[PDB]
Amino acid sequence: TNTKGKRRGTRYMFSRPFRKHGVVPLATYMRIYKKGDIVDIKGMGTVQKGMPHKCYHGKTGRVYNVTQHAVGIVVNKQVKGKILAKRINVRIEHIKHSKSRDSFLKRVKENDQKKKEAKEKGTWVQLKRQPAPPREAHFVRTNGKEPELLEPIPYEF
Amino acid sequence: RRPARCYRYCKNKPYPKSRFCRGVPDAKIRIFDLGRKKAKVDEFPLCGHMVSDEYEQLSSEALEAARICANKYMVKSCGKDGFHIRVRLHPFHVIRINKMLSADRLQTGMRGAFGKPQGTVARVHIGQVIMSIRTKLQNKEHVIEALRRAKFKFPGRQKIHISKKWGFTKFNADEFEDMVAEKRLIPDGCGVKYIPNRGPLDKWRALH
Amino acid sequence: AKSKNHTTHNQSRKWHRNGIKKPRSQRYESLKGVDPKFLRNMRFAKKHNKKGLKKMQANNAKAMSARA
Amino acid sequence: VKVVKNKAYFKRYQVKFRRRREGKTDYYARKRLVIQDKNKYNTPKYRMIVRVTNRDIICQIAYARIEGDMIVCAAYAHELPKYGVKVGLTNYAAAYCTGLLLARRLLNRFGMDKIYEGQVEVTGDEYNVESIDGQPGAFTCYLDAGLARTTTGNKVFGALKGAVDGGLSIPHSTKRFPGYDSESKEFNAEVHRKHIMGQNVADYMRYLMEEDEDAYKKQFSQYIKNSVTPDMMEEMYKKAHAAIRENPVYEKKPKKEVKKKRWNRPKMSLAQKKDRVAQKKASFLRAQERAAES
Amino acid sequence: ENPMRELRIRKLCLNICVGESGDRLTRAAKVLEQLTGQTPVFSKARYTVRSFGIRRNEKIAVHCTVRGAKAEEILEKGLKVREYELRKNNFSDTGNFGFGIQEHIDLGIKYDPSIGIYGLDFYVVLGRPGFSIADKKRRTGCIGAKHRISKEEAMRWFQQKYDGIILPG
RNA sequence: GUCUACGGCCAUACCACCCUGAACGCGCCCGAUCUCGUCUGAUCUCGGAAGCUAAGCAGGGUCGGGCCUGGUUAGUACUUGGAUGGGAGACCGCCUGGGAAUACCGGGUGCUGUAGGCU
RNA sequence: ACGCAGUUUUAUCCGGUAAAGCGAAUGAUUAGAGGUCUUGGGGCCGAAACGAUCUCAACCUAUUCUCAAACUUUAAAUGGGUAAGAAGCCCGGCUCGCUGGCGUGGAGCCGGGGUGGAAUGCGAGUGCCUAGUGGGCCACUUUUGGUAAGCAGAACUGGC
RNA sequence: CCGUGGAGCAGAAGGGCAAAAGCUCGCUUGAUCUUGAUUUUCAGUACGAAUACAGACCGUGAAAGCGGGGCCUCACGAUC
Ligand SMILES: [Mg+2]
Ligand SMILES: [Mg+2]
Ligand SMILES: [Mg+2]
Ligand SMILES: [Mg+2]
Ligand SMILES: [Mg+2]
Ligand SMILES: [Mg+2]
Ligand SMILES: [Mg+2]
Ligand SMILES: [Mg+2]
Ligand SMILES: [Mg+2]
Ligand SMILES: [Mg+2]
Ligand SMILES: [Mg+2]
Ligand SMILES: [Mg+2]
Ligand SMILES: [Mg+2]
Ligand SMILES: [Mg+2]
Ligand SMILES: [Mg+2]
Ligand SMILES: [Mg+2]
Ligand SMILES: [Mg+2]
Ligand SMILES: [Mg+2]
Ligand SMILES: [Mg+2]
Ligand SMILES: [Mg+2]
Ligand SMILES: [Mg+2]
Ligand SMILES: [Mg+2]
Repeated sequence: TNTKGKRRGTRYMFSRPFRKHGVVPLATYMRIYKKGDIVDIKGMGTVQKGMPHKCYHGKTGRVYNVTQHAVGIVVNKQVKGKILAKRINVRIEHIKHSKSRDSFLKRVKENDQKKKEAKEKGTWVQLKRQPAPPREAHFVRTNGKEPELLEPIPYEF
Repeated sequence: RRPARCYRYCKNKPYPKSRFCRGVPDAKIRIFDLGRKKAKVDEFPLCGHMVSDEYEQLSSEALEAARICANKYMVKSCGKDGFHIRVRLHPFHVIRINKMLSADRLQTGMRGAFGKPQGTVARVHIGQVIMSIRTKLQNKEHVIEALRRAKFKFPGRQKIHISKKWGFTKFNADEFEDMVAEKRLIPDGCGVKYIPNRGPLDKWRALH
Repeated sequence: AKSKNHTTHNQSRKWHRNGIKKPRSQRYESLKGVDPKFLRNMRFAKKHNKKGLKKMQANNAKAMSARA
Repeated sequence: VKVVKNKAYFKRYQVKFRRRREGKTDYYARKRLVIQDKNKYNTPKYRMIVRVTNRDIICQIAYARIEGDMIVCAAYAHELPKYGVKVGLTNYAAAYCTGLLLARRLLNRFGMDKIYEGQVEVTGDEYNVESIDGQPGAFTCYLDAGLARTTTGNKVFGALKGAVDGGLSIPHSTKRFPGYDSESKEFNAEVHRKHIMGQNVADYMRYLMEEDEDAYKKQFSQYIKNSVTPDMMEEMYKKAHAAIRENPVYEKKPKKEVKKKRWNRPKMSLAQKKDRVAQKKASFLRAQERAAES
Repeated sequence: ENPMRELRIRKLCLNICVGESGDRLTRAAKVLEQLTGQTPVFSKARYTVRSFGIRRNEKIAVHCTVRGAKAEEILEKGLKVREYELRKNNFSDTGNFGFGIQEHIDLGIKYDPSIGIYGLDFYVVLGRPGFSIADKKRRTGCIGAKHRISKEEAMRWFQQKYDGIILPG
């Protein structure tokens, strides 16, 4: 009864946001998609051929197929009782890289360089990521001035 | 005319007189200012206003009765054009009536139950001003008595405040005369135009 | 004769009994659906790998063993 | 009283695009010239950019990257007096000449001069470059006519014919070369050959020298103030094509400083701007005091 | 003492709005052909009316644009007919004007009884060198402020050349 | 310190008005016999170069409008979770954590890549 | 140590609701002030005259009060996806009819080299057969119709 | 002369579009033949619609490309 066709909940989602109507900029096209990249999917209302669905907006998947001017993605979609890895064919205009994997590759390269320098000079560099520790026992300063006194203010309207 | 006890607390979403209603009758109130409409700014220094305490609806007929009562007490109290009253709150919500006996069982039950448009109410948030009366400095008791006599005629509980601001504008009455005397605030009818100094220089050259 | 038409209550508590796990994803993923021109490339690539990859790769294995 | 001016117009206004407000591209053809299909992943699509300007034509080969366009090789019309084309910088002969220079310069940079000679005797035929097996493949490139309209006789096609006889594998159909009969759909090679060798200006010089010497001294003054006569033009470009095909190497200039900086006013600072405002205050106040009294 | 900024007749527009299509419209095109020495170009209506009887895509009017020597010649004939006397509100604020004539054989062409007598609308635009920026394809910009033509510049040019009379009433 | 050709980001780079531009360069400009296309060489196409930076263009300015960014707005409006908390209800106060926007005020107003050229 | 997670963190994307906004588009809407183009209408100088003048409306300019489930520049909290390593790095070479300036790109194959890569908790993976079930209800909070209900209808979580 | 969609895009609305997806003009039949994969509804069955390809034979354009119906979301139907 919700008129189950394609693209029905999308008065806002496939819209080009604001002061960005018009032609697509070409840096979206001129990018390199190899098998094994990790891509975000974001709807573009200007190119109406290969929009994915309203389901896969914002989902982040793996690339496995490359054609002339589109790309095939595998995306984990949740349905009723289980999640499934589906296979979508999306044009290039809806796609961008996730910066998360590139940040992780920078982590891996820093870890390899620290590992080589550590095996070189015998240092134990602790190249894991430690979460935010509690504050160490620091030592505050109150020179010159007594601390400012605060009190709750009287009500007015 | 159904009793206003039921058309009360803001339950349903706001439903304005618009493209989709198309059959709502006219609201009860039509004019909103009663006193000296063409009053200039320094002709009335103070203003007393009426703050709502509850979150509720007010009906257009109730606003109609209240502005008439306040108007009558003002023109009996401090003379004609000794006040400028403004109902700051306008009705735009449209309430619905699903009326029956349209006396037997045999018309319909609750089957087609999207009601016809009854009339117009005004939605109120807590701390929103209903009425504002700007008067002379001598008329302080008359404003309090007038808004007291309107307080009984609105539903619910709401209080009466005497503003710190000059006029209907948003500027302080203490800073007001000290700051209009030289530089910034040019009077504009009943309103007051603020000037920044980040304009073209033609404004400052047209001044002074 | 009226009944409750549609609901989604008591559904998440059914779904998380056995657990909403992922779809396994083993190594060497299924290769159907990929570009037929690329697939026609890769099949002859594989069989000529297995054809000609004996002699020169054996030479290079001997060379890299002699180096190290 | 006339209109409602414009106030939220600015707050909602999109600029078109940086190149589009200057008006130099369209992007509706650039989005099909630039973009390489993703099956090849790295191999760039080379654009031959030929731009006609008053006093100068520009032949460049570029390709596209995400940081910007990367120009591989470029050749300009004013280089031709070093090759022996003294005047005639924007004629169809200069178009063919610059295309031939650009093709020879690219092939000299890549070292594929001795193979892929292309065409030497200028005929204006449908000479498409065949690749030679057992050798490195031919350079393939695609035109950009730009905003200029492709009409039979547009000298972007002359630059095309120059590059093609130089030996670039550029796909082209013959029906936009000049000399092509538009009613009867045959193509004439001899007329286009005459138009390449430049006997149009030869006939027009003979026409002016018969009809009116006033116009012949009005235009063509730079021609007669070094030298131009039609037989010398028809043998001059014949010399010039061989002079290019023997030495396209382009000797870069020494650039150098040897100069005095100082041409353009810089941005005046915040305090200086605010003190301009303060002087504009004080002078008007002084006027308000003085001239109202006197 | 001003560099190459000369008011010159950019183009001259000639119009005949016949109320109908067919015979009288064709004879009006024949009139404009005999004036200009070039074939005219027709006009029509996006919407009709039925009150004065035009329909959609009816060949209502003819017109022509004349540039250069013939333009200044036919402008000379027009000011010759109207005795160089043009009122102030004949000039538009943006610098162009139009004045019009009736009785098309005032200009000096033989009358034929076959064709007839038509009312012919003359419209003059003024041009300075540099106005051809806004029309061309590749690079197009705003014209600017000091370069454009004013009411005052147009009326002073018409005072200078042809010795026109301005008629402020 | 600049421009041209091709660009990337797509208003910090628009719009209005006023100043200044030496050298190259872009233009404006002078003409239709060939190629071309129009009612019209105005637009498009083509052979140039007597003039001109007047305009575009390039730099600067406007207590400029807009944009971007940062304060104030404001720990306010809201809000995950909780209470045998208050309240007739309407709603409101508290613990726990997170946390916004306009008027108001201050600052800026293109940055770059490739190839080429002038001081 | 394998693997996993109704969880958190560390990154990274996504949304257009609460809220707010109208001196930002659209839609409604209150009142004052300024201005002189446009008329029609009143008055006055008058045979009459855009001859001159006063007024009216409309118009425009900056302002002002209030709004929106089928409006929106902005924009939360809660939330959804992905990543947090040996299936990964790095080196060297072979094959390709695909691509092509190029021994170029991309895939595949082979050989070699170094596992200590957020917190916390746990044993996981997988196949067959199939019963009963397909009449629900209530509670916090968010919500649609209704005056309202121990009413009808939804969402998240728990209970019966 | 101003004119950032205030118009038009067959239609109900929403989205999108300005040297364009709008208007005019010139050519035209890609509204053709054929295997598959995938999305959408979903039990992860179908019809319908759609996406990305592959191989022919073409249209167009100078060319890059575009095109296998309508700028997108509806316009349709098993066994026998
Ligand atoms: Mg009763
Ligand atoms: Mg049931
Ligand atoms: Mg084009
Ligand atoms: Mg001609
Ligand atoms: Mg012709
Ligand atoms: Mg000309
Ligand atoms: Mg200039
Ligand atoms: Mg100047
Ligand atoms: Mg500013
Ligand atoms: Mg500037
Ligand atoms: Mg919504
Ligand atoms: Mg709200
Ligand atoms: Mg059983
Ligand atoms: Mg069962
Ligand atoms: Mg049953
Ligand atoms: Mg609560
Ligand atoms: Mg119930
Ligand atoms: Mg029941
Ligand atoms: Mg314009
Ligand atoms: Mg629409
Ligand atoms: Mg087009
Ligand atoms: Mg095909």
